[PDB]
Amino acid sequence: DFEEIPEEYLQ
Amino acid sequence: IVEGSDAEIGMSPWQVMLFRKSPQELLCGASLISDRWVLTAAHCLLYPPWDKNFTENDLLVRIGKHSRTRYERNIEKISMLEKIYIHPRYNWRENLDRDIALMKLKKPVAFSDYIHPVCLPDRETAASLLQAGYKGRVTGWGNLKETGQPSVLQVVNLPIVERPVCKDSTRIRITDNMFCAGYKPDEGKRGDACEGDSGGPFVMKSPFNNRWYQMGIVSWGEGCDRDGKYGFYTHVFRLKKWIQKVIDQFG
Amino acid sequence: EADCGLRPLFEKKSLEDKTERELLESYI
Ligand SMILES: NCc1ccc(Cl)cc1CNC(=O)[C@@H]1CCCN1C(=O)[C@@H](CC1CCCCC1)NS(=O)(=O)Cc1ccccc1
Ligand SMILES: *[C@@H]1O[C@H](CO)[C@@H](O)[C@H](O)[C@H]1NC(C)=O
Ligand code: NA
Ligand code: NA
Repeated sequence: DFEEIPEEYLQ
Repeated sequence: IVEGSDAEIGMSPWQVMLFRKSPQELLCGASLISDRWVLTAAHCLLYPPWDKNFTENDLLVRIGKHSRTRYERNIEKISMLEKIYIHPRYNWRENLDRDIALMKLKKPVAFSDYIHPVCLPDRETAASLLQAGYKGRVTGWGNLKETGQPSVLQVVNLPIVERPVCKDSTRIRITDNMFCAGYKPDEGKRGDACEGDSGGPFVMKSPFNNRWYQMGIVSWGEGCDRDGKYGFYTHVFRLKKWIQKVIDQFG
Repeated sequence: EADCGLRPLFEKKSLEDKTERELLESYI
């Protein structure tokens, strides 16, 4: 449903 | 938000989306009150009846957003949480009394055309504006109906309701730390917050200094937009001493 | 802080949004 957000914010 | 409309660009630049890291989904609304502090409802973070108890690392805040689902490249900013603070007398057991929490960001966020803090009320502005009939504005990406979801941020203006009417609309015990807002059945117009709008701001534009103040936090409602029910909002000014204590101690 | 509650795309440019007048009219 949501567009993937940049991986940097999950690291 | 039920029976609202699409926000204009930059209309609510203090709007914050609380976002779950995994699975990636909307958790709540929130508001930006400085470059380092975000205000939300306590039940957005801690609600044992629903097995909800988030920690800092579970969450992100997304600031400057308009679209609900899109990653708004070059516009939104995403921040990690340093620390969550929940009001020590938050009553999740009974009636969501003192439904308020602060989140401190790991790093300050850069202000822009789309990112800018809302004011918190002083005693005088609260006294002047928190009156039955006076309208405030609620914003969020929550559901469009009780029983679907918006493309972009929604906005609705709603009148503050007389305390006895709020009390007589519900069996829940109301407290001085809450106010209610919404149209009466006989008023024709309607609108309410809904699931997903929790923690977002109820704001008013002071006619004295032309600044926006956050008077309330989206807290609770029996359903969404039901005739004879009202939305209940955390009374920000009544809890401002706690806000200040936290910011002074951990800022 | 000092600049709180003044929107870059509205108050800072002396532009009004489409429904803020509804709020003002209720402040009697
Ligand atoms: N219900 C959407 C809503 C509507 C208006 C506003 Cl201002 C906020 C909200 C969002 N807040 C919520 O949904 C919060 C989260 C936990 C329970 N809750 C509620 O609003 C509950 C009522 C609270 C009152 C205080 C004690 C705990 C329950 N209603 S509820 O989720 O829609 C469940 C419900 C549905 C229909 C009739 C009665 C109840
Ligand atoms: C919620 O999480 C914190 C930290 O993991 C924990 O200490 C607490 O006991 C949990 N339950 C609450 C606050 O009701
Ligand atoms: Na009652
Ligand atoms: Na209603």
